[PDB]
Amino acid sequence: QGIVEPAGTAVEYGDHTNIPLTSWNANFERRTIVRGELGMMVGTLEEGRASAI
Amino acid sequence: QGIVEPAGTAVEYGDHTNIPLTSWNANFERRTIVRGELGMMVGTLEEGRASAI
Repeated sequence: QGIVEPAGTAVEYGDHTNIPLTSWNANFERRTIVRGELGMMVGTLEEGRASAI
Repeated sequence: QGIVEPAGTAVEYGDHTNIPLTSWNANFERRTIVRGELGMMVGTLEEGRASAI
């Protein structure tokens, strides 16, 4: 994601006075993706024994 | 600018008595050109103030 951030300020008027100017400054932000995992395993005898209950 | 300076004179007339001739001789003169400059500067705020009076 990005940002804009404008800038600038004014002065009093004059015929031969210099000219003030404005600008801006953009920035960016980042986030990180995290992954997880989980598994399982069943045996033949334990599966049959657990079915008794 | 130039000048011509013509020349010639009469000899009195007669048949078979030659023909006088005329001529000229030119000269020239030169001069130099001089140029000058002048300007003005008017501001927007200055212009309006003068228009009041």
